[PDB]
Amino acid sequence: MKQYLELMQKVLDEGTQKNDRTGTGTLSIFGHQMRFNLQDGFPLVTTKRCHLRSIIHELLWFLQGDTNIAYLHENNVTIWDEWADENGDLGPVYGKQWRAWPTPDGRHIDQITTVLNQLKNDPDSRRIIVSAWNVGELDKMALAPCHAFFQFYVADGKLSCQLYQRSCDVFLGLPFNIASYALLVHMMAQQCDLEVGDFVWTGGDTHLYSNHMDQTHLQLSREPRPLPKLIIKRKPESIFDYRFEDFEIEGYDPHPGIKAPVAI
Amino acid sequence: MKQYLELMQKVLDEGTQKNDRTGTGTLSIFGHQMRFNLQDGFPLVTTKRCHLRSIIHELLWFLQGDTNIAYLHENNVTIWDEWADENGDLGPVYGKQWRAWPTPDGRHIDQITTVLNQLKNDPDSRRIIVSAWNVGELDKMALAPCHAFFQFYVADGKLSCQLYQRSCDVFLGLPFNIASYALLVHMMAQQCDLEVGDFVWTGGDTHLYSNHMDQTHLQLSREPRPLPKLIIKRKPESIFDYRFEDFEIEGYDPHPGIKAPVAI
Ligand SMILES: *c1cc(=O)[nH]c(=O)n1[C@H]1C[C@H](O)[C@@H](COP(=O)(O)O)O1
Ligand SMILES: *c1cc(=O)[nH]c(=O)n1[C@H]1C[C@H](O)[C@@H](COP(=O)(O)O)O1
Repeated sequence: MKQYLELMQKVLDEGTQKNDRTGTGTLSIFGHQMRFNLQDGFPLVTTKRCHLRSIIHELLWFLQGDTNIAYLHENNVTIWDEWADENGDLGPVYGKQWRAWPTPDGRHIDQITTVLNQLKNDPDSRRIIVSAWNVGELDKMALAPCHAFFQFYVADGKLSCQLYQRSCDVFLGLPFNIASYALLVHMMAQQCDLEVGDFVWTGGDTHLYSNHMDQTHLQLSREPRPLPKLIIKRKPESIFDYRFEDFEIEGYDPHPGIKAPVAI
Repeated sequence: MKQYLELMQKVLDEGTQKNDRTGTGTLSIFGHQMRFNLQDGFPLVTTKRCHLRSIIHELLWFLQGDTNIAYLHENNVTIWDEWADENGDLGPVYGKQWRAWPTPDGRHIDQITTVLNQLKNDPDSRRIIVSAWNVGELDKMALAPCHAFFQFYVADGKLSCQLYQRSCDVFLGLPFNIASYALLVHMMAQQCDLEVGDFVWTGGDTHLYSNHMDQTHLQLSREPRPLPKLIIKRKPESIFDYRFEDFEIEGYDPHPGIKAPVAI
């Protein structure tokens, strides 16, 4: 997509070399924002082939409150295997925080149902937020939240969403995170009877790993094809009730895949 | 500052009218980013004279872990008087979450000491964060955190910081929020023997209240002056021992005040 490949050239052009937690080395910039208007088409990158099956099942797993990869295995998705323990547990990462944030007085807050309630009854609230950054449980998480905090907004009967992502692997992770949140905005919008508006991505540390530079210059030499269209075939009775089969991605003709290694 | 007045103009040209919780009326946009290169000077606005006594005592009251308006009255700072209860308490707002985030098992995390030890021992970490958005205590706060989440970054011996502001009153709160976080980077960079880098500001619902249109038009025809420079007179023994008389602002020549009403 035009915004994605321009972000990639910017980290190459203004990036600082940094060492990091995995010992791989990155080129990174700090602070960036881009906007995708979802009425122009589904934001799935076309300059390399992305695996829709993984993007959709991880969202569904998140909306169930799950943090164990058994579900993802039943559906042949392996994106989270290198961080799970001997039992498949990842710790209280995204699903648990979204659906059951633990309070100090022994309650648990379902943040997704709260947001859905706000979008219906008080869409002009400036408090429609989901946070996965729970300071008191960070030490029990296998990997700290990269997509940390997001906010909804309603304006001319269109729902928008802005995400703050504190760490971003541009090549491997960011095509998955842009398509995931785009899908969530369409699902929230269908449940609230709102039109889809913009997805705003904001980044903290936006980096390219040193073992991903050939892949990056390869991809960057390719022209974006027309953006795909998403068809949802059913309106379920709640957001927690969607199935993989309700989603059709139409018109996706991407350039070939580019394999790259994940830094653990 | 140029960045500030262009955002003010963008809100008038592009904002949607919204009825807000105050009932005052707002013109809003959603999603904006501005960066200030702190090497170019202290970003205190000059198109209206800003009150620095309030900005610095409020930030020292926050790093003390205080939520009681008593300390601010002792220093004649009036900004938080109308959300405070009969005893002067605001609930566990900013200072309580920065210095003593309550965990579900009765412990407390001091996020400001964690950030100090992270910047001194692991400057490359992509996780140097403090969050005020404690979902388990939101209903106990007098007003929900507007400046909600921030992150620090170190690249070539320089300290940067990005704020996510989820709700922004452009005429009244935003001048104050920018200089507060600028000041904080200076104090953090001095205690960590780092140079200062950028302050990146990202906003969620960014707005201009209805009863501020005249004051905005009056501010929008003034020319920004050269930015001042911030002098810190002594190096305290910790980030917790700074005092009002420790800071100096040289070269600040603002346009007159501009008085305006706050929506409660
Ligand atoms: C986290 C998972 C996700 O959804 N998206 C991502 O981009 N990643 C990343 C970012 C970074 O490259 C790494 C996480 O490491 P760290 O905690 O930031 O040190 O995977
Ligand atoms: C919050 C306090 C601060 O530091 N900065 C701000 O701009 N504000 C604001 C924004 C908004 O006008 C109001 C908060 O109201 P709400 O919670 O967003 O509904 O004060």
